[PDB]
Amino acid sequence: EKIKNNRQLPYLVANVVEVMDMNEIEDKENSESTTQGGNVNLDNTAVGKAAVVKTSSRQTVFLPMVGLVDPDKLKPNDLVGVNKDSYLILDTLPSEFDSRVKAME
Amino acid sequence: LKQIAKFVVGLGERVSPTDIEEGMRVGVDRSKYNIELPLPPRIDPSVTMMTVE
Repeated sequence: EKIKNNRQLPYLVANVVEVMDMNEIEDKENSESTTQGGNVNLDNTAVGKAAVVKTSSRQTVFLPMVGLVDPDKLKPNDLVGVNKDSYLILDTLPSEFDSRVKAME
Repeated sequence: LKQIAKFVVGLGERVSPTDIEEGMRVGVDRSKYNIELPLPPRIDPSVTMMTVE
């Protein structure tokens, strides 16, 4: 029911700079892919399956992604929607190309 | 957009999917981008528009 309140249009377009692919659980001494001596690294360890997306406002944001969109989809350079209000990957958009190219088909 | 920022927009109420063509210039609402009205394509005539007799 709440999924249907978010899904409303319009929303921002992005592409994925790099999927980090840190390990969300792998220890409780960290909370990342990285393992290192010493417990309690506070909220520096809090990066898991994560998307750095670059928007079409030509800025770069990090966020911890929405698992609706899997990171088995995301590769560098895929079109993604991102909600404008708070940058969250709302969905995946099918990759498309210039309107002039589309006319050639 | 012309300033450069892409948005995925919905469907207006003065328009149908049949009137929306691809490459076509369209008015979007500046309050919340949404296609309102299809607008004659091409911004390029201006030195092919003043040589019509």
